[PDB]
Amino acid sequence: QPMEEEEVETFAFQAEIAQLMSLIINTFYSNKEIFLRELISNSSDALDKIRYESLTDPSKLDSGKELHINLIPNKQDRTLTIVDTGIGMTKADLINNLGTIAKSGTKAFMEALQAGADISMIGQFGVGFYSAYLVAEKVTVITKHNDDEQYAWESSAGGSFTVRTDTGEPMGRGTKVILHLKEDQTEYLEERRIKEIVKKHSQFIGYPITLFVEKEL
Ligand SMILES: Cc1ccccc1[C@H]1CCCN1C(=O)c1ccc(O)cc1O
Repeated sequence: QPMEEEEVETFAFQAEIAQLMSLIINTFYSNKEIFLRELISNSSDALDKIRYESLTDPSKLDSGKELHINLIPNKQDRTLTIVDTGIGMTKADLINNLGTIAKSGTKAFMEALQAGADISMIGQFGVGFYSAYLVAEKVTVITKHNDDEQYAWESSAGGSFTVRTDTGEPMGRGTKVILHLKEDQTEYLEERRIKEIVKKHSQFIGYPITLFVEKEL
């Protein structure tokens, strides 16, 4: 009878990760724009990985040979999406690497901030993904790894995230980070803003970065 039915799992964030997310989403910072640099850096790393694999196994690219990053503002949905065709994440990858396992860099980073370091350094501690919450009230991550199903990860912070199978629109391979922006952060939906931040901070990314301005007609 139902059109669709999907099992949804809810996981608690590891304690230090939950602390970091609260610090990030609540604290005032003057340089929030660095979130885009961090997410693009993540995409680049994921692209480096699938590329490495394809060096010895070309069939790794059967799911798509183009290695690139797309930025997609949607003013109607108030979302900014960063899409890449990197190696993507398995379900275990999602759960392990985006929430439940703390890396040493998590506590280290919060220690660094209290010691006077800047939020812009977050990427050096290996947790730059969470800078997304500088500007987003909710983040949705859609991801597809070779040989695996497509999954959707989601969290509005507050201590937990969900995982479920995603059947919406099939990706060949890679990861899509959908930022549901805070009301006062909608500037990052504007073309001039996206362009100047990419020019300023992502100068040396070795993959094509393309803007797609989305409007439902
Ligand atoms: C960098 C990183 C940190 C933690 C977990 C996974 C990753 C990368 C490398 C392996 C797969 N992966 C992604 O799918 C991915 C994730 C977030 C993101 O914003 C863009 C992405 O492409």
